Amino acid sequence: ALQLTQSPSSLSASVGDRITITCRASQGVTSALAWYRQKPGSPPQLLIYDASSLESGVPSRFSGSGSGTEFTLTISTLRPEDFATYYCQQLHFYPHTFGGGTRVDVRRTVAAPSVFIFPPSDEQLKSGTASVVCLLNNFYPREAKVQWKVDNALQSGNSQESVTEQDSKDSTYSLSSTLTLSKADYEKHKVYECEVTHQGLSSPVTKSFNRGEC
Amino acid sequence: RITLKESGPPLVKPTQTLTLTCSFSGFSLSDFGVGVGWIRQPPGKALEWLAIIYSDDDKRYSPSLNTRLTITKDTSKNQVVLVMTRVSPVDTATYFCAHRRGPTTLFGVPIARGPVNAMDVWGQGITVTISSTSTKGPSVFPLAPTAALGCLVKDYFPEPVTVSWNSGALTSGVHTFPAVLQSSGLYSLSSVVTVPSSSQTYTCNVNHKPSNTKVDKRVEP
Amino acid sequence: LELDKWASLW
Repeated sequence: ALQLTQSPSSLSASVGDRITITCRASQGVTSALAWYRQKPGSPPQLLIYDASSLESGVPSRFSGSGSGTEFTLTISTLRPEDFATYYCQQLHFYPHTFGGGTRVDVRRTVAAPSVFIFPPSDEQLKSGTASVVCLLNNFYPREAKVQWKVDNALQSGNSQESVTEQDSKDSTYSLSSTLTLSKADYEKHKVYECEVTHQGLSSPVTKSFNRGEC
Repeated sequence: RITLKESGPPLVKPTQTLTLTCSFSGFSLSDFGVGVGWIRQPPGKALEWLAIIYSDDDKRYSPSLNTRLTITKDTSKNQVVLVMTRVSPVDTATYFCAHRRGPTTLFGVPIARGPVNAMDVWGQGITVTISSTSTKGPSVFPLAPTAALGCLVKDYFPEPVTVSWNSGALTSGVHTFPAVLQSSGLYSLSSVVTVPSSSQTYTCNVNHKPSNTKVDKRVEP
Repeated sequence: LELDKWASLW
C-alpha cells in the first residue's frame, strides 16, 4: 500500500539542541500529516495536525512543515520531556498509515559494553533445558548486535533479547541475550560464545566458556 | 476536556472473539463528522491503524484485518465497540481508541478540512494478551560466573513479576530486564547486578502474584 | 487506494 517512512529512525541529542525528523510518503498526501510524541507507557500526544498547524496546548518549540510527499517536524530547543518516540500519521488515504517511529535519546560519550557470559545452572539442566545468558552491560549508543555460536556454529532462531530503558543517571543501555538449548544438545557441545559487536568496541568482543574445561 | 477510556478482557485465547469498548466524554458521536478510531501497538513496536467509525455510521477497516474487524457505535451511550474475531498471539498489543475532529463548520456546513488531519485525543490504552496458556509460577535459576551476577526468572504466566535484591537493600548497579514471551507462550525474565569483585550475600526476591509464587534465590560464584 | 472522508474538502 502507501508506505510512510521516518528518518532518522533514532537520534541522539542533548537538552537545548534543535532537531528535525522527516516523514516521507510514496504518494502525495496533500497536507494530511500529523505528528505525535510518545512517552513510554503513555499514549501518543498530538503536536502538529494538517502538516503545519500547532495543536492548542503544544509548546511553541515544536513546528511542522511540508506538503505533498515531504514532511518535517522541527523541535527548536530540546527539553527533558521531549525525549521520546515520535510518529507521523497520514490521513489522506485509507488506511491511515503511521510512520515506524523516531526514538530520541539523551546523548553522551560512547560507552563500550562490559560483556559477561553466564552458563546454565546445574539445577536447570536437571529439568531438561539449558539457557545460556549473555549480558552487555551499561553501554551507549543503543545499537548493539549479539551473535551466538556453539563450537563455531552460528545459532539462529534460538535466542531472545531484551534492552533496559536509558538510565536516568548513566544515560546508558544494557542488554541480555538468552540462547536456549535442550540439555541433550547442550551437552553435545563444548565452546559457547557470545560475540558482541558495538561502536565503542574497535572489534567484536567474544566471551566464551568451555563446558569441557573443568 | 475530551477523554476516552478503553475497556475489555486483558486475556483472550486464540480463535476467540475480542470485544473492546471505548467510553468517552467531551464530545458526541452526533456532532458533524466526528470519528472514533482504533490504533494498536504491539509490545515495543510501532503504532498500527485498525479502524474508524464516524457520526454518520460510515466505517473503514485496515485492509489486512478487514475480515475480522467490526466497528460499531451507540451515539446515546457515548460508546464505540471494536470486535476482533479469531485472534492469534500476533494480536497481543495495547489497543487505543482516539477522537477525530470534524471539519470547521460554519452554519453546520464545512468550511475547512484542516482540523480533521490528526487524531487529537487518545485514551490511556488497554493491554490485551493472547495465549492458550494457564497461570503458573516461575522457576528461579542463578546467574553466577567489576563482577556480574543475577537471577533468571523463567517459565511464568501471566505478567508481571517483581524482582528486588537483598530485600530492597541492593539497588545500585541492578538491571531488571523486560520479559520476553517465549515460543511456549510462557514468559522469561532476567535480573542482574554489577558489583566490586571484592565481595555481601546476594538474593533475588522474586514475586509472581498471579500464581502466588514468592521465591528468594541466593546467588554466588 | 481509497481516500479519506475529507480528502476532498477545502
